[PDB]
Amino acid sequence: EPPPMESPFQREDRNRFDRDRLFSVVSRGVPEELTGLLEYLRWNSKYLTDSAYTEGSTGKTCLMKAVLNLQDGVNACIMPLLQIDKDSGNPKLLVNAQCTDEFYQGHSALHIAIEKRSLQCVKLLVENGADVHLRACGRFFQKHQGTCFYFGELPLSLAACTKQWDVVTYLLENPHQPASLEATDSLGNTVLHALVMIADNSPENSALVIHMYDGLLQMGARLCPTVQLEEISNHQGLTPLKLAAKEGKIEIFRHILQREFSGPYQPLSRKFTEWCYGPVRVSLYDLSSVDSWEKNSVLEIIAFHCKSPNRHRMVVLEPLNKLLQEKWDRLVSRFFFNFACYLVYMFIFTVVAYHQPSLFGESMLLLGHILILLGGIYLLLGQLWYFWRRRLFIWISFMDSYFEILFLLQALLTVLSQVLRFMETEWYLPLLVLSLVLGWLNLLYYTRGFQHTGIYSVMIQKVILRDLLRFLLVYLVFLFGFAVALVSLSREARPYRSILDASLELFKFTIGMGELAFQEQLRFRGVVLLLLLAYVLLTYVLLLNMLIALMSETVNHVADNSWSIWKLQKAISVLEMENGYWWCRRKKHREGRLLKVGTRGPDERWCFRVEEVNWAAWEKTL
Amino acid sequence: EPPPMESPFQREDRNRFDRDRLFSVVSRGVPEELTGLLEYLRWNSKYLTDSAYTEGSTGKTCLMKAVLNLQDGVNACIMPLLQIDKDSGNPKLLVNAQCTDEFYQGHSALHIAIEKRSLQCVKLLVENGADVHLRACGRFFQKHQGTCFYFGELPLSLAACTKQWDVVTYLLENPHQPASLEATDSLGNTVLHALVMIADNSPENSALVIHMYDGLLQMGARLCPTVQLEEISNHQGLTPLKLAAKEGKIEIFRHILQREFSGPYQPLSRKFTEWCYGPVRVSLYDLSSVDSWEKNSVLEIIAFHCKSPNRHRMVVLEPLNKLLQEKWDRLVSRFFFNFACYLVYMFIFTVVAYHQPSLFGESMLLLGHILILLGGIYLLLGQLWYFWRRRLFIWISFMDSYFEILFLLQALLTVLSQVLRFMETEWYLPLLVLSLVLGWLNLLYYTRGFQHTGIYSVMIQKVILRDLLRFLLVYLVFLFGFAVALVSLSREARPYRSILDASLELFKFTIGMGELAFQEQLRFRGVVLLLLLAYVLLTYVLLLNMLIALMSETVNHVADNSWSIWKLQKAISVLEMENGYWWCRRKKHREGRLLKVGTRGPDERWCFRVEEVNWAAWEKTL
Ligand SMILES: CCCCCCCCCC(=O)OC[C@H](COP(=O)([O-])OCCN)OC(=O)CCCCCCCCC
Ligand SMILES: CCCCCCCCCC(=O)OC[C@H](COP(=O)([O-])OCCN)OC(=O)CCCCCCCCC
Ligand SMILES: CCCCCCCCCC(=O)OC[C@H](COP(=O)([O-])OCCN)OC(=O)CCCCCCCCC
Ligand SMILES: CCCCCCCCCC(=O)OC[C@H](COP(=O)([O-])OCCN)OC(=O)CCCCCCCCC
Repeated sequence: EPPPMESPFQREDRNRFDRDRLFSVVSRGVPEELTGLLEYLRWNSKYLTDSAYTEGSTGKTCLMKAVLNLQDGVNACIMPLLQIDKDSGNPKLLVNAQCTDEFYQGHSALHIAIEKRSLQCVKLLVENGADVHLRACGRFFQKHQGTCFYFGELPLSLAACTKQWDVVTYLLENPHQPASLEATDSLGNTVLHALVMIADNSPENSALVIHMYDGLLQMGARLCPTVQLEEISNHQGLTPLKLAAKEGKIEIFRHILQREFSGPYQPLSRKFTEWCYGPVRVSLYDLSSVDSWEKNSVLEIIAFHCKSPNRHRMVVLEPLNKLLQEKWDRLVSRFFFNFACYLVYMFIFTVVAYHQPSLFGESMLLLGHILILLGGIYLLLGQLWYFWRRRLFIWISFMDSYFEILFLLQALLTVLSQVLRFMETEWYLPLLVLSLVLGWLNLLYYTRGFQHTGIYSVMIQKVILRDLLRFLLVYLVFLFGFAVALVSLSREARPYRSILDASLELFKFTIGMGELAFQEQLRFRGVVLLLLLAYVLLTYVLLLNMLIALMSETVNHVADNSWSIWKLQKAISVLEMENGYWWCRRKKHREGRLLKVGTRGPDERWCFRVEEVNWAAWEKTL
Repeated sequence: EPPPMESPFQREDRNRFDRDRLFSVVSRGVPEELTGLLEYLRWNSKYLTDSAYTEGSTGKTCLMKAVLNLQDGVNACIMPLLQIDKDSGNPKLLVNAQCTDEFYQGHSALHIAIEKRSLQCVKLLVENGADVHLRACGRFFQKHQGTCFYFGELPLSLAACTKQWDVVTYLLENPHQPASLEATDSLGNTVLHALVMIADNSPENSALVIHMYDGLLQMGARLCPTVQLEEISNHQGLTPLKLAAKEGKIEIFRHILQREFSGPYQPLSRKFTEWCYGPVRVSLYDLSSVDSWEKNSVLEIIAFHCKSPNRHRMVVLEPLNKLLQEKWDRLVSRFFFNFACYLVYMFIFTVVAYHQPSLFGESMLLLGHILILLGGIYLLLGQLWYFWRRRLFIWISFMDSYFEILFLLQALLTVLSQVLRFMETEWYLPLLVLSLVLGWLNLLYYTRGFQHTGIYSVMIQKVILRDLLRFLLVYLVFLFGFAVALVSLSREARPYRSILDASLELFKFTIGMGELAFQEQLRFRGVVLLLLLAYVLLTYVLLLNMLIALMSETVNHVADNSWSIWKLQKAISVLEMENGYWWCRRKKHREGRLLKVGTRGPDERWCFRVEEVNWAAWEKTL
């Protein structure tokens, strides 16, 4: 168990001016009783950095203890404690000391000074030589489940994540050791990545992150105008725009994608108003990192690399709405050509399976078996090529990619049935029939091409599968227990001869075909009737409970988001159709126009023109 | 693709003082560097109007570029640019120049000056001879789907639609070229039509339209008192009151229909308060264009020419509520006489079809066949006369006029069955039986005569048909795929012999009569049982999804509008019953009384007296 960072009740473990007297001095704050420590350290040839004066488990020095105990942001023992350290000839420094444990690794006194919101204590460390790039890489400072606080591991990133502009302003320009806006942590995250990382979708945190993101980006142009702070990638190869898309942060992603500035800081904009006429506003949006022409775009990340529930809200944002709409209109002919190629494949599949012989017409049947075999191999190779490129997509989006599983399973059992027809066995017919079911159920993937059938295919999957799958467990307990009961009691002659037959007769009560009768060919005829009556009452109550719960969870008056999920379904279809087939790869067509927008700190960007009509917003500006 | 109207990033296409130097001068605004253009134009004998100085795709001149770039509503290059144009001897003028493309056709500099809300630039063009009746008839300025802005194509209509009273006041009375309130566009729409056309049903736009409608109507009496601005019809023959009814604009239609003024502008009122006593207010409403005595009234337009979802909210407004109520009371005897004539027609239809011979009593049967034949011809001629006069009603109101289709189809198969009885064939009996079904289902049209059965017949059609019709598509895929599966697997002897028989046995599971058993006369008996079990589970889940979605879309706590839809159902019945039959045409009875209301700018109008009791509104006035 990790020890506490600061405790006025539990003393630090150990794993004349000793440590216990020293730590009590800096806690109380009076510096006059620090006399005698400098002479004691020179006599024993010891330093304040060594393990005798720090906490054994972590390495918390006396300067960290003094900073952890501040009165109105100032502690009178902080300034003189560095004087004993400097005058003792320490090869290390107390200001650059860090904890060495697994939980608070790299925690420094500058991090605690920034967290205490004491600008005076932050300044006092820098004038005495505090490194402003010291890293807190302990498990408390990583983002995980449980008790943690991720802020970007840097003093400048900590000041930005805690909303302290005076610390940020002092750390960026100071004549002793200025902080770099280009600094990174173990994840490769800069201060712009860290502001994305701390953000949830609440309005208050979103206002905090957006205000700090814009301010840091503007001060980046004043200090280091020759460096694009937005285009720095981490160790996972993600820009802050790409990192917001992967982690599903709806507010900071929308603000960066539609960033608008005027006058000064105008090259820091991704949106450019072009002309306005009444309720019509026409804008130009930057397609850098957004267009799917290049590798690992925002579109590819949202469609296949994001786990967040609000992926359908990122896809309907601007310019992602119009960019994918024009891409859909160029591929709607290819989508329906693929739909026509699957109708012919299943028209042949249905005709051949309908004319299967017992265990010209024979030549037409042999040609049909070849087309099924070649069609199965073509579908098998395409889906295997899909999972080789989309390896992590099916493990996070089973409710969004199960047709890729079903197309794979239908293709495998199609080929396997033809193998079981070459080597003559009876089992090829159940496999060919079951592939006839799975392929016909695969036509419903193509209902997303039309908006009408597409939004209907979204409203039907309201959250019913994993209620009905732990509905199954209680059901199967009721069914199995009553089934093994009925078989044992029916053995006495003076109906139910197996577990499977009794289970089928009990399942018939939920389809409206349950036989309820007073059988006279059984000794125990009252008790069987009471067991059947008890099962019917228990099942009807339990089915009634399941409706009542499904209605409490699904009729909620929350706005119907079936339009957005349908747009996400097309965006997956477009981004896969833009890669072509496995045998033929389509070339990538870039979107937008190369336009000059000003001067870089010329400034040529690939801009997408968006025409938007909004009568509501225009009337409020009158 | 149309080029942008104004772009600081994309230069205008081309489809010494050249165009590129000239367009940069008027964009920046300094007029001192315009020197040399007048001498250059006289040397080359060129003008500013020609295509060398305008955009090739559209025809955007330099004056349009100068107006598109205004600083605080004024550009210093606008006034001197007209001096080079005037001094060069141009047969045309730069102020009356218009774009020639398909998208911005007829766009002038006066339109941009009004849209920029610069009264100084609007004035400066008129003193130099800007035509105030120039027309913007391009596709951007027509009302359609996509990016557009319809305002009435006129400078006065543009100023009225953008809420600029100072531009409207200046354009109507100016000593150079005043604007006419009687001016029209290609649709025939005046400024009063255009204010109706731009209005949606939001409260903010409705307040904007009503305020501009009343103000323009009052200034019409001051400027041109001898012209009725409200009675001008467009090329579709619609007054602004009629145009609001056809496009379903609930707010501006109610305000015009119940317009009340006092003192001055009192002849501009359609409602006149007659006497008040406590909570009782008695008013007189103008029946001009409203009463169905004349052709193409508001009642005829609302019932048969409107596509808007809120047609039932226009019919319950005043005086439309009391006018149709008194018309219903004069026709409720004719409605029930028509109901009694259809009961006798179907009492004969049921008796004759019940006594059909094999393939006095014979004379009574022959008389019954004649009455069915004559009754079928009478119903066929009436419905064919209906669709000759109501040609566009059945194509926009299928959920409101399908009984006219069903009465037509029942009459056709009635006559066709008698034809197939004259030429002796066996197929007349299925047609006569199916006409017996369709005629009995046609009695439910007459349930709207009673309020009780009428409002019930409205609550039952909550929106369930087109959910259950794209519910059908997924269903039919499940049913057909499992049906062709079961037939193929049942061919091995050691049930389901056709697609139709298997489809019927699978459909029986949704009516509670599905047979689930372990058949021992089939080789593949486990796999058939698993296929049946999979079909039952898939169908039950999918039926459960359809209930959950129907309940999420229909129990919404929105107020029940079944009373208003029932009133719209009677209004269609009254307006069709007022035309009489096809053989006999009833004369039209005018409503209201001819009363003098003042002096026209005597003033005799056909006024409808409405007595209204409202205790709630009276108590707030105390
Ligand atoms: C190898 C070079 C020759 C190629 C042969 C011609 C193939 C045409 C390409 C094609 O249209 O395939 C469409 C379809 C793929 O479905 P999907 O991957 O889009 O959907 C995936 C969803 N997860 O594939 C099918 O539906 C089955 C294709 C086999 C039958 C072809 C019949 C042709 C009729 C003209
Ligand atoms: C291993 C064998 C498994 C066989 C399972 C066969 C299931 C077929 C898939 C199916 O039911 O059709 C899905 C259809 C459209 O879904 P979608 O494209 O919107 O979605 C695609 C991306 N989400 O929408 C529906 O019809 C759903 C209504 C029925 C639900 C049945 C639940 C299936 C599990 C019991
Ligand atoms: C040609 C000159 C002689 C005319 C013959 C007498 C016809 C009376 C007119 C009449 O009442 O017709 C009522 C009904 C029409 O229904 P609908 O158009 O109102 O509803 C239309 C809704 N879409 O029509 C019927 O129900 C069927 C009429 C045929 C049987 C008449 C039986 C008479 C019993 C007294
Ligand atoms: C080509 C052959 C087609 C035969 C279709 C037969 C349908 C008969 C019409 C009917 O069902 O009765 C309608 C009844 C009253 O409707 P309405 O007068 O309020 O409305 C008149 C103006 N809206 O209200 C109801 O009873 C509705 C409840 C049943 C709905 C059945 C849906 C029919 C399609 C499957």
